[PDB]
Amino acid sequence: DLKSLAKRIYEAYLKNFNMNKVKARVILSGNNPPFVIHDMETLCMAEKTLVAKLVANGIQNKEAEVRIFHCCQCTSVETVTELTEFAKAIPGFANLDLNDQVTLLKYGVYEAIFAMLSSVMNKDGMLVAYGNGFITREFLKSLRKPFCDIMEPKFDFAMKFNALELDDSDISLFVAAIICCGDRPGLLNVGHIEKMQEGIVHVLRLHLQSNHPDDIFLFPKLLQKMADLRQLVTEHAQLVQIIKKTESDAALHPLLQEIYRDMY
Ligand SMILES: CCCCCCCC/C=C\CCCCCCCC(=O)O
Repeated sequence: DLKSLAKRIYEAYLKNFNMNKVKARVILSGNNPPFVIHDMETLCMAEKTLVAKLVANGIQNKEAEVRIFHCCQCTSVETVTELTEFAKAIPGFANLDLNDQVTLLKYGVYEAIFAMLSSVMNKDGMLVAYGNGFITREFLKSLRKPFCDIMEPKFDFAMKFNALELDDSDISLFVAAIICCGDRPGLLNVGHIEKMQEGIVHVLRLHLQSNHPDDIFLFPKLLQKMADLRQLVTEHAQLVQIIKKTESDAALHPLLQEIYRDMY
Protein backbone atom coordinates (compact mmCIF):
# COMPACT_ATOMS: atom_id res chain seq x y z
CA ASP A 1 0.00 0.00 0.00
CA LEU A 2 2.88 2.46 0.67
CA LYS A 3 4.26 2.22 -2.88
CA SER A 4 0.77 2.86 -4.22
CA LEU A 5 0.38 5.89 -1.94
CA ALA A 6 3.70 7.32 -3.10
CA LYS A 7 2.47 6.97 -6.70
CA ARG A 8 -0.86 8.62 -5.85
CA ILE A 9 0.96 11.62 -4.36
CA TYR A 10 3.28 11.87 -7.39
CA GLU A 11 0.34 11.75 -9.78
CA ALA A 12 -1.49 14.46 -7.80
CA TYR A 13 1.63 16.61 -8.00
CA LEU A 14 1.89 16.17 -11.77
CA LYS A 15 -1.77 17.05 -12.13
CA ASN A 16 -1.94 20.08 -9.88
CA PHE A 17 1.34 22.00 -10.41
CA ASN A 18 1.80 23.83 -13.67
CA MET A 19 5.56 23.42 -13.37
CA ASN A 20 7.47 20.25 -12.57
CA LYS A 21 11.17 19.50 -12.67
CA VAL A 22 11.13 17.57 -15.98
CA LYS A 23 9.18 20.37 -17.68
CA ALA A 24 11.55 22.96 -16.24
CA ARG A 25 14.67 21.08 -17.30
CA VAL A 26 13.38 20.75 -20.85
CA ILE A 27 12.98 24.53 -21.03
CA LEU A 28 16.25 25.29 -19.24
CA SER A 29 18.14 22.99 -21.65
CA GLY A 30 17.21 24.94 -24.78
CA ASN A 31 8.00 26.68 -29.98
CA ASN A 32 7.83 29.38 -27.29
CA PRO A 33 11.35 29.64 -25.89
CA PRO A 34 11.76 31.78 -22.77
CA PHE A 35 12.50 35.44 -23.11
CA VAL A 36 15.73 36.20 -21.23
CA ILE A 37 15.50 39.07 -18.70
CA HIS A 38 19.02 40.20 -17.80
CA ASP A 39 18.74 44.00 -17.61
CA MET A 40 16.15 46.77 -17.54
CA GLU A 41 15.76 46.82 -21.34
CA THR A 42 14.88 43.12 -21.48
CA LEU A 43 12.66 43.33 -18.37
CA CYS A 44 10.58 46.02 -20.05
CA MET A 45 10.42 44.07 -23.34
CA ALA A 46 9.37 40.92 -21.47
CA GLU A 47 6.65 42.77 -19.57
CA LYS A 48 5.14 44.18 -22.73
CA THR A 49 4.66 40.65 -24.07
CA LEU A 50 4.09 38.58 -20.93
CA VAL A 51 2.22 40.91 -18.50
CA ALA A 52 1.06 43.68 -20.77
CA LYS A 53 -1.69 45.01 -18.48
CA LEU A 54 0.91 45.74 -15.79
CA VAL A 55 2.79 48.16 -18.02
CA ALA A 56 -0.18 49.61 -19.92
CA ASN A 57 -0.45 52.65 -17.57
CA GLY A 58 1.96 55.13 -19.15
CA ILE A 59 3.75 57.36 -16.66
CA GLN A 60 1.47 55.78 -14.03
CA ASN A 61 3.30 52.44 -14.34
CA LYS A 62 4.88 51.50 -11.03
CA GLU A 63 8.65 51.40 -10.49
CA ALA A 64 10.39 48.37 -12.05
CA GLU A 65 11.20 46.78 -8.67
CA VAL A 66 7.57 47.10 -7.58
CA ARG A 67 6.33 45.56 -10.85
CA ILE A 68 8.74 42.66 -10.26
CA PHE A 69 7.52 42.18 -6.69
CA HIS A 70 3.94 42.21 -7.98
CA CYS A 71 4.83 39.41 -10.41
CA CYS A 72 6.46 37.50 -7.54
CA GLN A 73 3.21 37.78 -5.59
CA CYS A 74 1.13 36.56 -8.52
CA THR A 75 3.30 33.46 -8.72
CA SER A 76 2.82 32.84 -4.96
CA VAL A 77 -0.94 33.26 -5.22
CA GLU A 78 -1.10 30.76 -8.07
CA THR A 79 1.13 28.27 -6.24
CA VAL A 80 -1.07 28.62 -3.15
CA THR A 81 -4.11 27.57 -5.27
CA GLU A 82 -2.20 24.58 -6.68
CA LEU A 83 -1.00 23.51 -3.22
CA THR A 84 -4.53 23.71 -1.78
CA GLU A 85 -5.83 21.25 -4.40
CA PHE A 86 -2.74 19.03 -4.10
CA ALA A 87 -3.31 18.69 -0.33
CA LYS A 88 -6.56 16.81 -0.98
CA ALA A 89 -4.46 13.84 -2.11
CA ILE A 90 -2.69 13.52 1.27
CA PRO A 91 -4.37 10.77 3.33
CA GLY A 92 -6.26 12.30 6.20
CA PHE A 93 -5.97 15.92 5.12
CA ALA A 94 -9.50 16.27 3.75
CA ASN A 95 -10.80 14.57 6.91
CA LEU A 96 -9.43 17.36 9.13
CA ASP A 97 -11.51 20.24 10.39
CA LEU A 98 -11.56 23.07 7.84
CA ASN A 99 -9.76 25.39 10.29
CA ASP A 100 -6.86 22.97 10.68
CA GLN A 101 -6.60 22.57 6.90
CA VAL A 102 -6.34 26.35 6.69
CA THR A 103 -3.64 26.49 9.40
CA LEU A 104 -1.55 23.74 7.81
CA LEU A 105 -1.70 25.47 4.42
CA LYS A 106 -1.01 28.88 6.01
CA TYR A 107 2.33 27.78 7.49
CA GLY A 108 3.22 25.27 4.82
CA VAL A 109 2.65 27.13 1.54
CA TYR A 110 5.80 29.28 1.54
CA GLU A 111 8.00 26.37 2.65
CA ALA A 112 6.55 24.39 -0.26
CA ILE A 113 6.96 27.38 -2.63
CA PHE A 114 10.64 27.77 -1.88
CA ALA A 115 11.28 24.01 -2.10
CA MET A 116 9.58 23.85 -5.52
CA LEU A 117 11.29 27.07 -6.72
CA SER A 118 14.54 25.08 -6.73
CA SER A 119 13.16 23.10 -9.70
CA VAL A 120 13.11 26.23 -11.89
CA MET A 121 16.43 27.63 -10.63
CA ASN A 122 19.98 27.16 -11.79
CA LYS A 123 23.07 29.05 -10.70
CA ASP A 124 22.40 31.75 -13.30
CA GLY A 125 18.69 32.45 -13.04
CA MET A 126 15.16 31.14 -12.81
CA LEU A 127 12.16 30.41 -15.00
CA VAL A 128 9.19 32.75 -14.62
CA ALA A 129 5.81 33.44 -16.22
CA TYR A 130 4.70 29.83 -16.76
CA GLY A 131 8.06 28.89 -18.30
CA ASN A 132 8.07 31.75 -20.79
CA GLY A 133 10.75 33.90 -19.18
CA PHE A 134 14.15 33.36 -17.62
CA ILE A 135 15.26 36.14 -15.24
CA THR A 136 18.91 36.22 -14.25
CA ARG A 137 20.18 35.91 -10.71
CA GLU A 138 22.50 38.87 -11.28
CA PHE A 139 19.66 41.07 -12.52
CA LEU A 140 17.62 40.37 -9.40
CA LYS A 141 20.70 41.20 -7.28
CA SER A 142 20.99 44.49 -9.16
CA LEU A 143 17.59 45.81 -8.04
CA ARG A 144 17.41 48.61 -5.52
CA LYS A 145 17.18 47.69 -1.85
CA PRO A 146 15.16 46.05 -0.42
CA PHE A 147 13.99 44.24 -3.53
CA CYS A 148 17.44 42.82 -4.39
CA ASP A 149 17.33 40.95 -1.07
CA ILE A 150 14.25 38.81 -1.90
CA MET A 151 15.53 36.10 -4.18
CA GLU A 152 19.18 35.56 -3.31
CA PRO A 153 18.56 33.40 -0.17
CA LYS A 154 16.16 31.33 -2.24
CA PHE A 155 18.84 30.72 -4.87
CA ASP A 156 21.28 29.77 -2.09
CA PHE A 157 18.81 27.23 -0.73
CA ALA A 158 18.04 25.88 -4.19
CA MET A 159 21.64 25.29 -5.25
CA LYS A 160 22.20 22.94 -2.31
CA PHE A 161 18.73 21.40 -2.62
CA ASN A 162 19.29 20.71 -6.32
CA ALA A 163 22.61 18.99 -5.53
CA LEU A 164 20.56 16.28 -3.79
CA GLU A 165 19.32 15.33 -7.30
CA LEU A 166 15.74 14.67 -6.28
CA ASP A 167 13.16 13.94 -8.95
CA ASP A 168 9.46 14.82 -9.00
CA SER A 169 8.50 11.55 -7.29
CA ASP A 170 10.67 12.62 -4.34
CA ILE A 171 9.65 16.29 -4.39
CA SER A 172 5.93 15.46 -4.40
CA LEU A 173 6.30 13.49 -1.16
CA PHE A 174 8.56 16.15 0.36
CA VAL A 175 5.91 18.83 -0.35
CA ALA A 176 3.27 16.56 1.21
CA ALA A 177 5.45 16.18 4.32
CA ILE A 178 5.89 19.98 4.58
CA ILE A 179 2.14 20.42 4.63
CA CYS A 180 1.70 17.74 7.37
CA CYS A 181 3.59 19.35 10.26
CA GLY A 182 1.89 18.80 13.59
CA ASP A 183 3.70 21.61 15.40
CA ARG A 184 2.18 24.53 13.49
CA PRO A 185 0.88 27.22 15.86
CA GLY A 186 -2.84 27.11 16.58
CA LEU A 187 -3.74 23.60 15.45
CA LEU A 188 -6.80 22.11 17.16
CA ASN A 189 -6.53 18.37 16.39
CA VAL A 190 -2.79 17.92 16.91
CA GLY A 191 -3.13 14.20 17.51
CA HIS A 192 -4.72 13.39 14.18
CA ILE A 193 -2.30 15.68 12.34
CA GLU A 194 0.66 13.97 14.00
CA LYS A 195 -0.63 10.63 12.73
CA MET A 196 -1.14 12.07 9.26
CA GLN A 197 2.47 13.37 9.42
CA GLU A 198 3.81 10.03 10.61
CA GLY A 199 2.08 8.30 7.70
CA ILE A 200 3.37 10.58 4.96
CA VAL A 201 6.87 10.69 6.42
CA HIS A 202 6.89 6.87 6.46
CA VAL A 203 5.95 6.87 2.75
CA LEU A 204 8.68 9.44 2.09
CA ARG A 205 11.30 7.45 4.00
CA LEU A 206 10.54 4.19 2.16
CA HIS A 207 10.42 5.95 -1.19
CA LEU A 208 13.82 7.59 -0.70
CA GLN A 209 15.32 4.22 0.36
CA SER A 210 14.09 2.72 -2.93
CA ASN A 211 14.72 5.65 -5.26
CA HIS A 212 18.11 6.76 -3.87
CA PRO A 213 19.97 3.61 -2.81
CA ASP A 214 23.23 5.54 -3.16
CA ASP A 215 22.54 8.20 -0.47
CA ILE A 216 21.86 6.52 2.86
CA PHE A 217 21.37 9.84 4.71
CA LEU A 218 18.98 11.40 2.21
CA PHE A 219 15.95 11.17 4.56
CA PRO A 220 17.65 13.06 7.45
CA LYS A 221 19.10 15.52 4.90
CA LEU A 222 15.53 16.29 3.83
CA LEU A 223 14.31 16.59 7.44
CA GLN A 224 17.02 19.23 7.86
CA LYS A 225 15.92 20.95 4.64
CA MET A 226 12.40 21.21 6.12
CA ALA A 227 13.80 23.03 9.16
CA ASP A 228 15.96 25.22 6.89
CA LEU A 229 12.81 26.13 4.91
CA ARG A 230 10.99 27.14 8.08
CA GLN A 231 13.82 29.53 8.87
CA LEU A 232 13.88 30.84 5.29
CA VAL A 233 10.14 31.61 5.52
CA THR A 234 10.47 33.39 8.88
CA GLU A 235 13.20 35.56 7.36
CA HIS A 236 11.18 36.10 4.18
CA ALA A 237 8.15 37.23 6.16
CA GLN A 238 10.34 39.75 8.01
CA LEU A 239 11.54 41.22 4.71
CA VAL A 240 7.96 41.39 3.38
CA GLN A 241 6.99 43.35 6.49
CA ILE A 242 9.83 45.82 5.82
CA ILE A 243 8.53 46.24 2.26
CA LYS A 244 4.98 46.66 3.55
CA LYS A 245 6.00 49.39 6.01
CA THR A 246 8.44 51.26 3.77
CA GLU A 247 7.27 50.78 0.14
CA SER A 248 3.82 52.31 -0.27
CA ASP A 249 3.43 51.22 -3.92
CA ALA A 250 4.21 47.54 -3.29
CA ALA A 251 0.67 46.49 -2.54
CA LEU A 252 0.34 43.07 -0.96
CA HIS A 253 -2.32 40.76 -2.42
CA PRO A 254 -5.02 40.16 0.23
CA LEU A 255 -4.57 36.39 0.11
CA LEU A 256 -0.89 36.70 0.92
CA GLN A 257 -1.55 39.33 3.57
CA GLU A 258 -3.81 36.80 5.29
CA ILE A 259 -1.13 34.11 5.04
CA TYR A 260 1.43 36.42 6.62
CA ARG A 261 -0.91 37.72 9.32
CA ASP A 262 0.06 36.41 12.77
CA MET A 263 2.34 33.87 11.09
CA TYR A 264 5.64 34.47 12.93
C1 LIG B 1 8.02 39.86 -16.66
C2 LIG B 1 8.37 38.75 -15.66
C3 LIG B 1 8.92 39.34 -14.36
C4 LIG B 1 9.27 38.23 -13.37
C5 LIG B 1 9.71 38.73 -12.00
C6 LIG B 1 10.26 37.61 -11.12
C7 LIG B 1 9.23 36.52 -10.81
C8 LIG B 1 9.79 35.57 -9.74
C9 LIG B 1 8.97 34.27 -9.63
C10 LIG B 1 8.64 33.73 -8.47
C11 LIG B 1 9.01 34.38 -7.16
C12 LIG B 1 9.02 33.41 -6.02
C13 LIG B 1 9.28 34.17 -4.71
C14 LIG B 1 7.96 34.75 -4.20
C15 LIG B 1 8.21 35.48 -2.89
C16 LIG B 1 7.97 36.98 -3.00
C17 LIG B 1 6.49 37.29 -3.14
C18 LIG B 1 5.72 36.78 -1.93
O1 LIG B 1 6.09 37.03 -0.74
O2 LIG B 1 4.72 36.09 -2.15
